[PDB]
Amino acid sequence: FNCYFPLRSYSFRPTYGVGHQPYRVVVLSFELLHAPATVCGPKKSTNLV
Amino acid sequence: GYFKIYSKHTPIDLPQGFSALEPLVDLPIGINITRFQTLLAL
Repeated sequence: FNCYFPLRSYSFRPTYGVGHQPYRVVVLSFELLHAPATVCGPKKSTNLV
Repeated sequence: GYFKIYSKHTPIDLPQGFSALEPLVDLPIGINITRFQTLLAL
């Protein structure tokens, strides 16, 4: 009484709605520090003439 | 913040001669360094 387990369980089924179906969410967070930046995007190259 | 390490291996008190030290590894550590010590194999 007046004491309930704070973590509740998702119940996902293949017969649920669009707002109740499980969604895999990944949050990409970017930080810039005084440390040297090293996470670069792909670098496009052109053929040599 | 860059850690540069140069090295040179030469087969032979310090010998009297000239030998430049080529760069070996650039380590992007970005920390502070003030003291050091070596390690020996016993």
